Amino acid sequence: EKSKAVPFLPRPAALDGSVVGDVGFDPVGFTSWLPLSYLQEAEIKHCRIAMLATLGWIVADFVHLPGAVHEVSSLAAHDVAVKSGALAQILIWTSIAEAISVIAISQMLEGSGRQPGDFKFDPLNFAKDEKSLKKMQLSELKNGRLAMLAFSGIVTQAALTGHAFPYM
Amino acid sequence: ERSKSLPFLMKPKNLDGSMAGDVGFDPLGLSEINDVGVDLYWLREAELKHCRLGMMAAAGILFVEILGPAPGFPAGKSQMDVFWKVYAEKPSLIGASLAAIAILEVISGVATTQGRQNGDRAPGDYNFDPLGFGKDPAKFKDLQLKEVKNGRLAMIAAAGMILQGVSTHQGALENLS
Ligand code: CLA
Ligand SMILES: C/C(C=C=C1C(C)(C)C[C@H](O)C[C@@]1(C)O)=C/C=C/C(C)=C/C=C/C=C(C)/C=C/C=C(/C=C/[C@@]12O[C@]1(C)C[C@@H](O)CC2(C)C)CO
Ligand SMILES: CC(/C=C/C=C(C)/C=C/[C@@]12O[C@]1(C)C[C@@H](O)CC2(C)C)=C\C=C\C=C(C)\C=C\C=C(C)\C=C\[C@@]12O[C@]1(C)C[C@@H](O)CC2(C)C
Repeated sequence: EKSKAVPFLPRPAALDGSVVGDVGFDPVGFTSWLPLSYLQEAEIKHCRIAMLATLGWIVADFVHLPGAVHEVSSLAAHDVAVKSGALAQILIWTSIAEAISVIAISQMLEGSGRQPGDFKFDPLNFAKDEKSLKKMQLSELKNGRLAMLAFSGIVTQAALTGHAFPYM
Repeated sequence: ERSKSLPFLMKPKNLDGSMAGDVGFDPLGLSEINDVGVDLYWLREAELKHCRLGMMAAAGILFVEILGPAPGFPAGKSQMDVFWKVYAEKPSLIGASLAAIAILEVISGVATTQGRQNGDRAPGDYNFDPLGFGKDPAKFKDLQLKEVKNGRLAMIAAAGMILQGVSTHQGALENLS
């Protein structure tokens, strides 16, 4: 009762405390008719994709790969990269990763034990015990949400005003 | 048995004494509506939202007309017509404000319906007391009465300002003198 985020709204009844980044924020009750693991996986995937996208947009408006095709702004880079076939390679490998993801999310939903977003990818450690893993999961979630909102703002401002890296 | 405000009318059944500003002024018996998701809880929440919105709007009109606009913002003293001048030059501000108000209003409606269902939240309550001006009781009732009276007065005032600006196309205090 009385979820932490919205103090005047009831607790979403599906997010008690046992999830990283769980401040009880679900006013429209998306968790009431969708699996929690599915939504967590979708959120983490969005976080990672948008973090990579924000970093790439900002960097590519500064540094360009050698070649005349890579001499466009990130706003206009989509139509150039799709014509050159640059985005085709990313599409192919992302589709391979996403088919393996289809298998992984199916197994997670039907038992297994794989945590949402846990691909066990960890060449370095950066997370030795449970406490470090929880703290870094919270950091990843917060940074990913911030980067999703940041990429949203960057794209909207760049489309509104065709400016360089300062999209004001 | 008779309403305090209207002695020629019987006391409205649903308005005993609880809500701040209750004087029994329900001649049409609207407090007894229990249909289309509308009841005393919904009516009180709507009244409080109207009170707060009217207070904010009246304060904004008076502030802008007396102390002038903020730097970088248009002038004209007609608040119903300066809106189109702001939108003509800063449409993004208006759009962002509208989107924020839309999200907050969706949250407000969800909260109203939930609090009506599992009764734990008083109508118009959003737990918004950052400065702790209404922590203790015996002052909360007085603050509720003050808010309700000021909000009704500002509702009437803001409706008047809207109509005056739409019709006369002049400022509020311009109409005053
Ligand atoms: C969402 C991810 C994403 C997407 C869709 C793109 C898309 C694009 N980038 Mg880009 N970029 C990204 C992230 C991304 N970038 C990141 C994170 C960086 C920082 C290193 C850059 C740095 C960058 C530069 C410097 C340039 C581009 C350019 C371009 C355009 C054409 C060439 C190209 O594909 O990039 C080539 C990308 C690189 C050389 C660096 C990519 C490094 C990756 C993203 C990090 C490692 C992630 C890993 C491989 C994930 C594995 C995927 C899995 C399925 C196997 C194209 C529109 C070029 C352009 O035309 O600019 C307008 C260009 O000059 N990008
Ligand atoms: C279904 C729903 C929402 C909901 C729900 C949920 C989501 C299901 C959740 C719950 O469970 C139930 C329920 C029902 O709550 C309904 C949504 C509400 C609506 C339909 C929104 C309406 C808002 C309209 C407003 C507030 C417009 C005001 C216009 C003004 C104009 C201003 C002007 O300046 C302009 C522009 C020109 C100037 O010249 C002069 C004037 C004219 C003054 C003043 O502001
Ligand atoms: C800034 C913003 C969001 C900021 C979010 C932040 C900081 C989030 C922080 C967190 O996530 C972290 C970091 C960690 C989480 O655990 C906790 C929180 C705290 C939640 C959203 C802006 C959101 C801004 C929005 C939605 C603006 C919308 C504007 C619109 C629609 C206007 C459109 C128009 O103006 C045009 C474009 C042209 C005109 O011609 C037509 C019209 C329509 C007038």
